[PDB]
Amino acid sequence: TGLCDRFRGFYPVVIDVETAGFNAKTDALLEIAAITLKMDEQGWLMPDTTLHFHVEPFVGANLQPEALAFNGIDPNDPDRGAVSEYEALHEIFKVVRKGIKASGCNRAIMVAHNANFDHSFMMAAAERASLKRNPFHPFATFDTAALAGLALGQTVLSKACQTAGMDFDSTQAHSALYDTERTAVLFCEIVNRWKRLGGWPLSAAEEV
DNA sequence: GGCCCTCTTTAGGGCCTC
Ligand SMILES: [Mg+2]
Ligand SMILES: [Mg+2]
Repeated sequence: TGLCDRFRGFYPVVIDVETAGFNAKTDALLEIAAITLKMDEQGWLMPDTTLHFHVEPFVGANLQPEALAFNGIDPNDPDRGAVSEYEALHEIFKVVRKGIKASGCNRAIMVAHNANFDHSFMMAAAERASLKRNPFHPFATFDTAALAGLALGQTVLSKACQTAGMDFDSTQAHSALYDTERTAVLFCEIVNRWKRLGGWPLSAAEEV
């Protein structure tokens, strides 16, 4: 009934990033939010700790106008409250390592919607920032797009949430914190629903 | 931004991770 037993020792952390393009190697990371998860005594999954950072474009970063048009971020607004990629990820890594330790897990796995996108940008930023002992799995992810495909027959984040009976506000979409929060609730609902229907634990699946 | 589909090509709009 513990978090460490649910995903073979992986500590699931929900991540959403905002960027200045689709190229993780060359395009700026502009924003990141992280949500750790916890399991109660009954084995139900729910959000734990929330982190959120506005990120300064790394020196020499490429910025695509169409991306900025999409996410509405102005990297030149001085009142952004932006910090370096190093600062943002160092704090996220610290909180995640603390969570891994306390929960008895072995390492973290990124939960994200179309997770390869966020995973690729996180790894790139961590490499640029020279961060060491990255607690995230270097290639495995929990993609909520695929999970929603299974659980709900939908792959688009907004539609998956709506289909799951969740609230989803289009006026708040495409903002990092809101997207991460909805993705975390969606992941938790998918996992909890599997348990409600008797698919987990495996002993329950074997009944009748 | 650009590939893809089609009620296509002398084009528009869906895609839905930025
Ligand atoms: Mg996203
Ligand atoms: Mg987003």
